[PDB]
Amino acid sequence: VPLMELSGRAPVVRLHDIEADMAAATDAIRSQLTGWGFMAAEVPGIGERVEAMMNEFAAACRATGPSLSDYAYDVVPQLAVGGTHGFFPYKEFIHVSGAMIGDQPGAGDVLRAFPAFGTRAAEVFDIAFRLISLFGEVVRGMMPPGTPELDLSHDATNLRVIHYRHEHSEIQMLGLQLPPSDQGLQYVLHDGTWVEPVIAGTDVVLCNIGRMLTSASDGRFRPSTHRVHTKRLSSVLFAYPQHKARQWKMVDGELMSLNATWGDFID
Ligand SMILES: [Fe+3]
Repeated sequence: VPLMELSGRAPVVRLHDIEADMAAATDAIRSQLTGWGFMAAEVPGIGERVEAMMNEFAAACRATGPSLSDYAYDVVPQLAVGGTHGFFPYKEFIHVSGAMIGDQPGAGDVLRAFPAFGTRAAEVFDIAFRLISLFGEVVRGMMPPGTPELDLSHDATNLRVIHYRHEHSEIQMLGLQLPPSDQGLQYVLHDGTWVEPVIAGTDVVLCNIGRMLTSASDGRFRPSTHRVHTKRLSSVLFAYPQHKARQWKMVDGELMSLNATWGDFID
């Protein structure tokens, strides 16, 4: 599979100027979506923050006194309506929701138990949520007039950090792939060929179209299908809108309110 270099070629988006640098990157991001099926940006300094977060997650996975499995999803307070945050034992991973970061109460306990990882995760979540909301604005701008705003939900969005890891797409609105520890993540282009983005040890983030956005754009934007082919740690933000909100679609240029919710879409 051919390597796809992105350092130096993708638009540069600086941590202390996210909103403005994304505006300037709009045209380039649009052409990525049209020409590749996924989007990319270089965020100087993101790589060291993500690597520190991932390395500390890896240490937490082996910690025993207070284990990470003390915060398995089935023993963590969950929202009445919503997804499932907490730890997922074994290939083993955690979902850090925006609700969890705000302790919505006891749900934040995994972060108080491992505050070094948890501080980094909250930091990366906030950067990633700002970035992915602006990627969402770019995609919206490519859609017909009258397209509602994506309205990504802070509390429902979650950051997944994976330890120890087939063709798949993501179910949510948008995914933000953060620089993984190792090469291996691959994407299919519009022509059906596979490329392997160079993102390990880099400041490059990838933005995925998820199946919810495919649905809301009635097919205009295909899901960013990808796979992982190893020879290890990775993290990605999954952004969804409010679970209880009604679905919508832009069919042939007209806004189209459905009776099912975004939470129904997942199930
Ligand atoms: Fe994925």
